[PDB]
Amino acid sequence: MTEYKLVVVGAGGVGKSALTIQLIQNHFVDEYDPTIEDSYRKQVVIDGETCLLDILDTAGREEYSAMRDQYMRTGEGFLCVFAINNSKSFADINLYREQIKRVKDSDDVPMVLVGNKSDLPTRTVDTKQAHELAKSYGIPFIETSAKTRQGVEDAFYTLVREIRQYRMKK
Ligand SMILES: Nc1nc2c(ncn2[C@@H]2O[C@H](COP(=O)(O)OP(=O)(O)OP(=O)(O)O)[C@@H](O)[C@H]2O)c(=O)[nH]1
Ligand SMILES: CN(C)Cc1[nH]c2ccccc2c1[C@H]1NC(=O)c2ccc(O)cc21
Ligand SMILES: [Mg+2]
Repeated sequence: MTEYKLVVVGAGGVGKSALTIQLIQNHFVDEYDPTIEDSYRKQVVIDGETCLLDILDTAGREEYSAMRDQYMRTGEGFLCVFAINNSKSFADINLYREQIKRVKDSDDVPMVLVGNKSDLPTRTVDTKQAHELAKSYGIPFIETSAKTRQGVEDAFYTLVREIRQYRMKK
């Protein structure tokens, strides 16, 4: 089977861990426990191809902005997560993408934009800004909720599809 190293990146508290744990355990983590760095290996079937996903759940805390370089070189796909109710986390996406492009020295890195916490009545970033940002990067935009499980599989599986296309393309 084919391996895919996926990196989940974004500001602290956007729901990187809640999304990964929802994908892997079908459980919603309601408590906020700031991640240092966790990794999970999961076997899933995607479009009839058996995939071995090696998911890296990274630290959103800015004091861990030094571990980034190593995992950005090794990562094959990046799940760039922001929370739709946190404008700063949306602005932080540009910074994560610029860093990934510098480290990879490339314009096209397999990447998916994720708007998490879609279950909340208090969005500060409207869907139009999000769609336009992803459009400007040339990447899929997925709306998710780690609480309801909305778009969780779509987010990770779209990223795998982006990597697969990139490999077939290169
Ligand atoms: N309503 C709602 N709450 C969410 C969602 N995703 C995460 N949360 C909550 O937001 C808080 C932070 O979620 P985390 O997954 O721990 O955030 P994180 O990005 O992994 O944080 P760091 O590891 O510090 O970067 C927790 O209280 C979660 O329950 C979601 O889609 N909806
Ligand atoms: C191999 N898995 C058990 C863990 C794992 N999953 C990943 C998914 C994407 C990118 C990297 C990784 C790693 C690590 N492998 C590395 O080379 C590396 C460098 C720095 C790190 O912070 C972490 C890793
Ligand atoms: Mg976390």
